[PDB]
Amino acid sequence: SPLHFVTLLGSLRKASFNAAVARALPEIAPEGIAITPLGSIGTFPHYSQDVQEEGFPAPVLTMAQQIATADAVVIVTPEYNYSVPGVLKNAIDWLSRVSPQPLAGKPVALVTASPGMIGGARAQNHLRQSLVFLDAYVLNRPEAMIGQVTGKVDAQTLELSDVATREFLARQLDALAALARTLS
Amino acid sequence: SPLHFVTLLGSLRKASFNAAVARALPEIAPEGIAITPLGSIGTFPHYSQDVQEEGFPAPVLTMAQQIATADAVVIVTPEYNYSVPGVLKNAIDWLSRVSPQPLAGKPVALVTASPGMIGGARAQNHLRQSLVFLDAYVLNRPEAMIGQVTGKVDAQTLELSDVATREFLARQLDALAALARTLS
Amino acid sequence: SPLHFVTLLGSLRKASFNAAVARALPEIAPEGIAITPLGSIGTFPHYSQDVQEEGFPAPVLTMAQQIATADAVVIVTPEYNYSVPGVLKNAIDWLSRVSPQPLAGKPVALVTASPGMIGGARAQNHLRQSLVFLDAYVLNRPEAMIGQVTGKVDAQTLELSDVATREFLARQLDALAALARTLS
Amino acid sequence: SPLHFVTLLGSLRKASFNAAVARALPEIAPEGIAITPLGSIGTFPHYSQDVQEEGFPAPVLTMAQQIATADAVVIVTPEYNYSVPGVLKNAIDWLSRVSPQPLAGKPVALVTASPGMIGGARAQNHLRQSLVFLDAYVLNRPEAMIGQVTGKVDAQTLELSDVATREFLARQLDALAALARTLS
Amino acid sequence: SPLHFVTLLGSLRKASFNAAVARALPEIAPEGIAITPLGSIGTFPHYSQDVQEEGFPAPVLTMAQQIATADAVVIVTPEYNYSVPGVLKNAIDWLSRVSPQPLAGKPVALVTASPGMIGGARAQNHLRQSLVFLDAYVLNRPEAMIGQVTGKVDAQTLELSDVATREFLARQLDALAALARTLS
Amino acid sequence: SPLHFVTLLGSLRKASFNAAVARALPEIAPEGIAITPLGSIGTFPHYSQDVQEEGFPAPVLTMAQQIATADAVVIVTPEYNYSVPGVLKNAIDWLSRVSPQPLAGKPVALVTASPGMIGGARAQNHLRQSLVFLDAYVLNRPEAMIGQVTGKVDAQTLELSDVATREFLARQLDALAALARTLS
Amino acid sequence: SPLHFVTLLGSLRKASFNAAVARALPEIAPEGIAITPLGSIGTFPHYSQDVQEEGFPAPVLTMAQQIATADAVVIVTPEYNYSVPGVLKNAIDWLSRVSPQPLAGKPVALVTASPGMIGGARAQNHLRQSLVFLDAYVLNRPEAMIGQVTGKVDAQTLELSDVATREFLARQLDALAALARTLS
Amino acid sequence: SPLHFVTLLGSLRKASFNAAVARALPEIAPEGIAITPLGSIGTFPHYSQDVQEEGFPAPVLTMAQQIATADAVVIVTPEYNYSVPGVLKNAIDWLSRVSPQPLAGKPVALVTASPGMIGGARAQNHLRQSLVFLDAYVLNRPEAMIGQVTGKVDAQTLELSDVATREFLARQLDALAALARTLS
Ligand SMILES: Cc1cc2nc3c(=O)[nH]c(=O)nc-3n(C[C@H](O)[C@H](O)[C@H](O)COP(=O)(O)O)c2cc1C
Ligand SMILES: Cc1cc2nc3c(=O)[nH]c(=O)nc-3n(C[C@H](O)[C@H](O)[C@H](O)COP(=O)(O)O)c2cc1C
Ligand SMILES: Cc1cc2nc3c(=O)[nH]c(=O)nc-3n(C[C@H](O)[C@H](O)[C@H](O)COP(=O)(O)O)c2cc1C
Repeated sequence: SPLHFVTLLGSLRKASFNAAVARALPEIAPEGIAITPLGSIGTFPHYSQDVQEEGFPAPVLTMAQQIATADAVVIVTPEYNYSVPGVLKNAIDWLSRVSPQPLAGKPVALVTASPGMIGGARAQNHLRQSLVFLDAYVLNRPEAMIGQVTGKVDAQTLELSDVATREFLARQLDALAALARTLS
Repeated sequence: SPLHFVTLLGSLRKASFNAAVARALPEIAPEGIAITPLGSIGTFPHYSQDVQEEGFPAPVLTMAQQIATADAVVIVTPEYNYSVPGVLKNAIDWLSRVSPQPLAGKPVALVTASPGMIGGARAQNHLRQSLVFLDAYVLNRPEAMIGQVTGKVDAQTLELSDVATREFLARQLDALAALARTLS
Repeated sequence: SPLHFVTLLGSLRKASFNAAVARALPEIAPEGIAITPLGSIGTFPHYSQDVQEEGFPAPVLTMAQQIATADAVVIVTPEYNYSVPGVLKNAIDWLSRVSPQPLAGKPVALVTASPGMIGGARAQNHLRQSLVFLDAYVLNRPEAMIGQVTGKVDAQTLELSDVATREFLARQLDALAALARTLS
Repeated sequence: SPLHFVTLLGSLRKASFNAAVARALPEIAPEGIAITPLGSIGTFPHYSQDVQEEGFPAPVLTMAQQIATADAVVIVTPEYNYSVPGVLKNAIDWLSRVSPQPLAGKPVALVTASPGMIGGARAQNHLRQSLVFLDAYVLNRPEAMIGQVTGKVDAQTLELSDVATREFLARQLDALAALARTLS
Repeated sequence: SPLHFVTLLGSLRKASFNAAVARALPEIAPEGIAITPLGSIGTFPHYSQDVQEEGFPAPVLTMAQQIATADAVVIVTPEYNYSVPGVLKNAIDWLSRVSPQPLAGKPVALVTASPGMIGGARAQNHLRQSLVFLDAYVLNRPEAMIGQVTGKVDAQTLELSDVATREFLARQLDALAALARTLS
Repeated sequence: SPLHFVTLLGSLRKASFNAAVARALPEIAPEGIAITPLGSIGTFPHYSQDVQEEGFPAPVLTMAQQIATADAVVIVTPEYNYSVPGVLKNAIDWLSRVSPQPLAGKPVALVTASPGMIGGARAQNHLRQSLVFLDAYVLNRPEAMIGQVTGKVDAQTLELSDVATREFLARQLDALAALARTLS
Repeated sequence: SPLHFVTLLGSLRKASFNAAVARALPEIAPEGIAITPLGSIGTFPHYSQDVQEEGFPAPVLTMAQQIATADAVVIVTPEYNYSVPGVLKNAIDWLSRVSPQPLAGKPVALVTASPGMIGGARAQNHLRQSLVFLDAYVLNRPEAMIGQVTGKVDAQTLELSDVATREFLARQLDALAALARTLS
Repeated sequence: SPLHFVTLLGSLRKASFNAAVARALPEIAPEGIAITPLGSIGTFPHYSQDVQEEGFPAPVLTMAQQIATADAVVIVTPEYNYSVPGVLKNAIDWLSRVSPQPLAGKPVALVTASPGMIGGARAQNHLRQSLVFLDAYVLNRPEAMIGQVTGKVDAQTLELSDVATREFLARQLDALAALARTLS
């Protein structure tokens, strides 16, 4: 029984280090697991109940259904101002309003990449808190906070080059897989 | 010593209860305090370093300047998914990248309104964490979590009518003024 | 498959509302679930590595083993100063140092009873954060924050009397059972 | 303008790295600032309202009075299980019940030391949350999380020798002094 | 005519302030100047003529070659015991024995970061003395001694944040480029 | 009082002229002075605070204790690139980090041998500067700079034969003894 | 037992900060120590061996004798062009040619004052090197480099007013006293 | 394109070996290079800011102008007390205060003569440190330390006779020429 994971990306910039990490996941994916990226969160309008009343934005409904059929979600995001990027939270806000809400019962792993050293622990904390409210099953272990990322992805070639980082992400995907199969 | 406060609104919908509360603040304001609304957070694009490199969106600079010259800020916002609305966080994210950063040293009070009963305590917690990182001085007391907001503003007429709520908010404004004058 | 749950109590006072709730759990327990109380957290000394080196206090080892053999744990606790009571956190600190650590992989539900309206949301938040680190599986839903408890447990008789509350707790226990069996 | 700060220590063990940091603060203190240690939190019994009715434990009243008369408090603590040590929280719980409550309006700085890399960020977050409730004024910047403390204090001799750490802490103490003088 | 500078780092610890400064140089570099880090000095064995007779260690030849193709070298190092760190001096010792010797005629700028007020000036003195022997052309002005570095790079995030320091360094790089072009 | 001197050797090579000088010292030594070599500096790893975090290398602690218990130290070293060899400096860097630091108050004599004519005068200068920081008492006179050392030790037999040098070294050892007894 | 210290001043201008420091020494002097100024270095002619043949200049023989009979010398001097002022070096040059040479075996403490931040570290270094040649015993610790001296002396009123500076110089004088007596 | 060099003499005595070396330079000078002596440093008064305020001494202004107009400077000096003669340093001190300062950007070569074996290496070191501060471009190679000078200049006739030394000095002037033209 092959697993299907989808990735949600929390940064919009082209040279995003988190995007590099996200793009690496399908090549890193251990046997039995296929991984594909979701559409951009940049296509969502700002959440507004008035907009919702008129109808859900198409990219929102598309993403929700993509999450619904997936075996798990991997969220890869930077940390802004000791919390989750507003753009990413905005995507979560829209998704949370869909019926049925696609994150309920969904296995989720969190990954954060940062040039520094804390590696996004606070964004992950806040993100987990929302995901508990949405009844998601967020992987406890191993925690994926990737520090000093600037020297772990190669400039010009966009790709995550750190071999140690790649192996770590593979172990996290395996644990996420185990969680998904346990909950099924 | 006359103070000028500005208000930041965390909801975009026309019938927003938090908008109703924000509009009451300038009439409610104790003497010696004038209060004006900031522009809408809905005019901001999603944060992206690429957009920033090209130049700060005009509404971002306008808001940063109004905050810089104000003596204090009142943030009035709902709670989405046990945290701050993505849209509001996105505005904070944009403001945080301005030089000089307008919230540094700024006295701030938080107000949350909810139809529910917790009344937005969780959004205020996460907001406070971000504001500390941005070196703002956020009012400790009194805390303003307005629950059961449905019966405190009259529908059709948009306005906050509950006299006890008004009197409480005036008193929070007093504490904010006192905090501002202490730090000056 | 009959399940056995144990209860961990976060308040030391005799007239504790949280104690009333904890005592109600074994009679409330649905068919197939038996519930027994752990020893008091008041018998633990303050955590100290110096004390630990000399040897683990007996009640710590006794509690750890009762948790290890249990199918799930229910923590019933008040909220002090927007967080977990120090005494309860102290018990968790001791448990976390036992090998093997008894909360790893353990299903846990959180319950808070309070005179207020927030009903211990902040304590449960902080507690969840610690339990995540300890690799516990904490029930997402339903959340058990019992507000206005003064009229829900009767004075003179010490016991939880509100029938609606009892029925709620039964359903939470049912959800905890389902989580435990899913993870088994 | 001579200031007096008191230090509250969150670890009980003899060889505590945080104790080593706390002992260094008075010699590190910039001109105009004297710093003295509070009594041990290990002398407090577990918080219980039943005990409180009988009377506040003497060491609790002694510490509350030293805090009340101090110009500021520096809390130095490790992080246990992604939060504040139970014993330390227990001390805060006791202090919070004294009248008048000694931390209200008190300038406070936080210091955490850890063998890891995070250096106690999570403990400081939870501590800040409690301190808001108690109306303390906790220093926003600079934040003192001392990671890899093992190579910063020399074993066998108990003392903080790392010159970079000392300079950082002195600058934090300068900022606390400024906060204290501003609020006075 | 685009220039390529390489950086030589004199400290081995991960949380090194000098490394933080070294990492900032390529983003700081004015247009027409690209800056890349050399390999670690930690891979060199201790210098020994006996080892040399057997053959030059690979990382030595690799570094010498990278220096050779570079238009200039920036040496970024702390000061140990009023002088140059032995590990760095050891790398210079190895390089000085390569034929042809890569630093002869090479433009060199020196940068030192330190907690003190001296800012690593003594290390720069001794370093200059060795470089004269190696016939390097070391920039006279501006001299870059970054004192009180603890308040100039952010703890937790590894990054050089002091804006005045960054511009000062950009100015040194301009002066280094000018020196290089004069000799070219 | 049979004084005990220890010798620290700055060259790692088998045929070292400085090693030849160091080995000559105990036979040159007047009655009442025993001279023994310290362990090799080649056994030290490169200094790193990260390595220190995990623990001081055993040979570092051994050398520190032997220096600490010795009545005086004789440092015998070549000069590399107008300064002290990196390997030797690396050993000093490690010793300086030991508590208590073994060179404090320690009588020290410097001996340098070189094929050239300067005879290691520049190395002694830099070494003295470090030794000032480490609070050592280094012998002013007589200064032992052995130039043209190739013709002062006989090939094939490794031994220091130049009668003028031996007599000179003997007088230096006497002065070192006199200094040691004076400081007692 | 009574000590007599003499001060040698390295600056000739009336509003000299070092002159201010020099005048403070006899009142700052701890008990058992009297401090008197030497004559001015400005009365010495430029050194010349031809002039020396005719006879040593009178102020030189006078200074040499005052130093010889003194228990220790305190040299207070600015730093010129990263080194010792030529005038002061000239006075040293003259003293060095006297028989017997007055600085041999003499305890010396160095003090430098500067409006800047380095505070004369480079001058003290060069001075030390010369004094080694002259067999002086120069105090290793504490080092007295007084930076930002402009606010440490009150202008127009001539005298050193910074209390922290006075106490520090007092401590150096104590160490100089201890050094002299050990060597006795 | 003919170059003009000026010579600065560091000894005042009639029979100075360094003077003999200085006088030989114009005859040794290769075609395309003419060399003239500066005025004597003995005509300078001791540096004093009080004197400077009244006006720069005539010889200072004269020497500054000749250095400013020269293509390079050759400094010929003995070494006193392991450093530069005070009188020479005094001339430099005076020059350093003129605007514009004449040594800035000036190519400089150093020549030292001594009867010993070190050959003035220490004076050249210290001289270089000051000249770097004054932004001079000091020749790295070849280095001219004329040791064993007594038999290299003949008494009775005042002249520098050592043919190898003369050739060495000729090569240095060419290197000095090449340096000057590179910087032009
Ligand atoms: C508005 C904003 C807020 C940020 N806040 C933090 C923060 O709190 N902690 C941190 O380590 N980095 C913070 N960063 C830096 C990001 O971690 C860094 O820019 C990262 O590379 C962004 O992720 P990306 O490369 O995938 O776009 C912030 C950046 C921005 C633009
Ligand atoms: C990298 C290196 C740098 C050196 N630098 C100098 C120097 O600056 N001055 C000098 O007189 N000799 C210098 N030497 C020569 C050494 O003094 C010579 O190799 C001596 O024999 C080394 O001491 P040893 O025989 O005990 O190994 C240098 C040698 C090496 C390998
Ligand atoms: C020729 C000259 C060179 C100087 N060089 C330096 C220097 O290298 N570094 C420094 O910090 N100050 C330098 N100074 C400034 C002195 O510190 C200044 O004279 C100071 O006021 C101390 O001298 P005073 O005792 O006369 O006050 C120099 C001043 C002069 C006149």
